[PDB]
Parts: sequence; structure tokens; C-alpha cells
Amino acid sequence: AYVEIIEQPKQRGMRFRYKCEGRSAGSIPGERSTDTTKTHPTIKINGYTGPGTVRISLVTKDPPHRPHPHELVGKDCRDGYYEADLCPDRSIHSFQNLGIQCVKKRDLEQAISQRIQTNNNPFHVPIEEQRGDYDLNAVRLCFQVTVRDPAGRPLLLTPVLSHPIFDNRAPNTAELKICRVNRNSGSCLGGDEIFLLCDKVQKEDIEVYFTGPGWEARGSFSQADVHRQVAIVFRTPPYADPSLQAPVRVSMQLRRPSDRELSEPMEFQYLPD
Amino acid sequence: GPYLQILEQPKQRGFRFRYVCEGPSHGGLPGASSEKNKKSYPQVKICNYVGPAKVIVQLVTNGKNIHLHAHSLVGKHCEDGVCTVTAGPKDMVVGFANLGILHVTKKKVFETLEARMTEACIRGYNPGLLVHSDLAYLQAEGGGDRQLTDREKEIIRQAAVQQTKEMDLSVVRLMFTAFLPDSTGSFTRRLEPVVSDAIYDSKAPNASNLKIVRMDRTAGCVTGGEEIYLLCDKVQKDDIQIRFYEEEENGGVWEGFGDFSPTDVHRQFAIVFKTPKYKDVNITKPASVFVQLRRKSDLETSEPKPFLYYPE
DNA sequence: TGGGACTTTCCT
DNA sequence: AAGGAAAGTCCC
Repeated sequence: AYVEIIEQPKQRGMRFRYKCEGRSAGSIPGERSTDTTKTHPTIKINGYTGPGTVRISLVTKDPPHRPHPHELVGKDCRDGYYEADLCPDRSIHSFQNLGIQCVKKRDLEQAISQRIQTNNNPFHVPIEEQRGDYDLNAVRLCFQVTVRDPAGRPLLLTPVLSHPIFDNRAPNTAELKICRVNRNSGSCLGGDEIFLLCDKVQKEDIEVYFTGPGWEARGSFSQADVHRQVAIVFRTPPYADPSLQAPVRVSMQLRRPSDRELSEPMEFQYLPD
Repeated sequence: GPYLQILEQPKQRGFRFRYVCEGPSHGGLPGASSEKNKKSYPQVKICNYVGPAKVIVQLVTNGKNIHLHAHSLVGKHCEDGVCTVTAGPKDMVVGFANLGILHVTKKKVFETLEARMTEACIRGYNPGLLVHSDLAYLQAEGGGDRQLTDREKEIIRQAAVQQTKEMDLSVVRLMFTAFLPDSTGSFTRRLEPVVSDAIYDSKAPNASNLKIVRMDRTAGCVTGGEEIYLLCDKVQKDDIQIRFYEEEENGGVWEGFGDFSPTDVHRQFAIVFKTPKYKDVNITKPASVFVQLRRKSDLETSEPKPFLYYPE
């Protein structure tokens, strides 16, 4: 009888683990999560509060949100989906025991083929759509949450997808980081070669973005200048003022065309002449 | 009567094994003398000529107790990993062209190993000099198929159980065996096998060839302690070092090492380090010295790259 | 032939 | 158990 996620799952940062992969290793981090305080996904059933069942499941990112292949093993989690009674004394019920078992392409047909043969489908999406190409680096959480009625019957409440979640391993779903650079400054004239050590990046799809108020440009460099996708050797871009006169600390960050994603910011002081 | 001669062994490093998945041709196991603008292959040779002869070669293991390695030496005359070459007459020197090593998985080791021991024991290949010391009669016997009975199977299979446990899938060794004709005209005379040196998979993170691809700067002050970025080929985080050295006339000593930590090797492909003090910080004219990637392990080294020290 | 990068695993 | 690297795989 109504519901809305209080703590939206993590965005682009977590990493999809496997079966063989460390089991019981980790869990599912929440919105405002932290390196010192976690906080898992919790859904608040405003108003109504009492006994209720819960079946959490993972679904694709786009429009027809079909059930996603990846399991979600952990406490009580079955066949892939999640299921367990909800505290029949409190409302907003949390979930600290969820793991995302990403599957191999190998066993995919089977994986989704389980979703059906095991009835899994928070949006009763047609079975003819329950197949074909699926994206394995992006998923959403759904809450097929059921409770009682004004009296005492099985009043099922409408599902709701949790913000996107992305595989960190996928080199184009991963978090674009800037680990360290040699130079930290340069001339407004631009052209100061720089060595940027960074996290796995895809040369075909990556850029070095220089922001700064009223100024926008990118470092010149070719693909051959991206070493084992973990280092780039670009040349600093000409600042707006060909005759600056003082430190104008601007910002430098890695950018991914496709995703349109921007790495954290790093300062690059533009000195004069 | 005679013997074999490893004439020209294999390059020993730089070769990358391949899994069945890689399929197509991917080269030929190099000679220890191949140098691009001239390439060779492990060549063998006999001495006391025996007209015609058959020399089979199989991959053995680099352990104190030479055994059969799971990897399969796939090539031309090869089949099940026993490339058989018919040493031409008069010319007792037949080389082995583009061989190529096949990499078994860690799961297919005992599985693939059974066959290797099964075979040979059949085809008459090397007398339990690799399998066990209870056979030795896996040569010819006389005639038949040598099914060694369903009994003997227990030693082979169980031999494939204690070897598969220590087997190292990263290194192999050739095992050249020569067979000279007999009365029947067949080749039954086993000439003492001669194992090769030792070939190291290049795919392995510590057997690959070291190379310095890029350095943001190739000059520093004799004082040293000037940061530098070196982009490299996969190097093992805690087993690599930067060596600066010089050809000193009065002998040829002096060597320096960059100062960095494993925590300064960016994802096995980059190294950020500080430069070492040069010998003569009293220099007035800069001096050209060298830099070189070196593996603390085997001490293998990259082609040295120039570095110029200038005074303070 | 010669070689990068991707996918799945294993070791912390 | 969040992250680094080795092992196994595709596709130039």
C-alpha cells in the first residue's frame, strides 16, 4: 500500500562479483554510504505498518524493465530473487545481506531462462521480451512489496525500480579516476606535455577535460598515447588568456565521451608566460 | 652408436604460450640466436651418422625429476605433443621449424596428462624416464599394440595424480630422443634423450621481456632525487627495479638505483621514481649514463636507455 | 605472426 | 571484502 526508497542504492562505483568469486564477500552499499558508515537499501511504507512479505529482485535499466539475469544471493535470497518476511512491528524495513552474482555470457540463456521457469518479473513483462540482448553492466533493484488490505487480505503494492547500479569492472561502466600526474602547472600558451596515470580507461573512449569559468578545452593527444589503458601522455591546452599575469588554478578531469561521464576534479595551475 | 646434439637451443624467454582458444598460427618457437633480421629454430644433430633416423620430441618438466608436462607441443609433424621428424640421410642435422607451445589449463592438467602417459607407453616413447621407474619397457617389445593390460593402468593414472599436483604450467623443456633403424628396418634403438634448456612462458608476469617504453624526462641533476615517470611493459610490482649504470674505464663499476616503492608502480605498467646521486657530483660537464629495467629475481634486464646527468 | 584488451578467477 | 593481479579468452 504505497512505497518509496529512502536510501537509493549506490550509483557508479561498486563491482559485480561472481559465484567462484569471493562469496559472502561484501554486500550492497546504500546512497549516503561511507568508508566508516554503510547503510543498506531500506524502503519506507508510509502510513501502513504491519506484517508483509518482500521479494526483492534485480531488473534491466531501460523502459521495459525485464528481470535482470544476475542473481542476488545472500540471506534468504533464493533462485536469484530475494524473499523473506518483513518486521511485522516496524515500517521501513532494511536489507543487510545482499550480493550481486553477475553471470557469465556462457550461462546467460539459462540465467534468464531461470527467471521465467522460476517466475521472476516485477513488471509482469511478456515472456517474448524476456530474451535477447541484455546489458550486464547496468541493473536496477525492484520492490515487489506485498502487504495486507484495509482488512486482512493479500494487498500487493506496486513495484519500484531503484536507481541504476553499474559494474565497476566494465572499463566503460567503471568509475573514471585520476590517480596521479607529473606536472601540476603550465603556461597559458599551453603545450606542456603531461603524464597522467589513471585507472583502466578505454583509449577509443576517453578524454582529458579542462574546465574553469568561461573556459573549456581538452588536452591534445592521440590513442597511441594511452599506455596499457592506465596512463595518458597529453599536451596541455592553450588557456583563454595568451598573456596571463598570475596563477589561475583551473580544473582538470578525465572525461568519457560515450557515458558522458567526468572523473573527479584535479587542479592545474596556469601560470603566466 | 652416436648421440644427439642440441646444436641451437630455443630462445628460452620471450615466447608466449597459447591456449586452444587462440587457435590459428601465432608464430614459431624461436632459436636462441633468432634476431629478427635472421631467425632460427631449435636445431638438433647426431654424430656417428646412422643414415636415416627418427627423432621424436616431447615437452618435459623443469623439475629435479624430469617428467611429462601437460602442455602439448603442437606444430607440423606433431600430434598429441610428440612432433616426429625423419632425420634425412647423410645430413644428420634436422631442425624444428615453427613449433608453438600449447597451454593446458589448470583444470585439464591431470585430464590431459593421462593421455600423455597412456601414450608413449604405447607408441614406445621414452622408458618411464618421465612416467615412473617401473616401466622402462615401453619401446617395442616386438609386435602388437602394447595395451600393457588393464592392471598397469593404475601406476600411470596415479602417476598422473602426484605430478599434476606440483606441475608448473609456466615453464617447459624439450626432450629430444633419437631412434635408429634396426634389423626389421624399423626404428627401435632408443638414443639417450637430451632435454633442452628451459623455456619460460612470456604470458607469465615474471618471464616476459622487460622494456622501457616511455620516460617523461631522460636527464637529471647529479644530486639526484628528481622525480621521473617511466611507462613500461607489464612488470611485477615487487620484483622490479630501475638501474642506472656506467662503463667506468678503471674497470667498469658504479651502478645506481631509482628510489621508489611497489606502491609507486602504477598498475604494472608505470613506475614513478626518484633519481639516484651520480658518482661525480663535482662534474662541470654533464655525463651520459644508462638506465635499465631489471628484475630482482632472475636479474633479466631491458635494453638500456640513455640518461644525461648535468651539474648542480 | 605478434599483440593488445576483455572476461573470469584467485589471492589477499 | 574492496581491490590488485594472474589465468584464461577473443579478436585483431
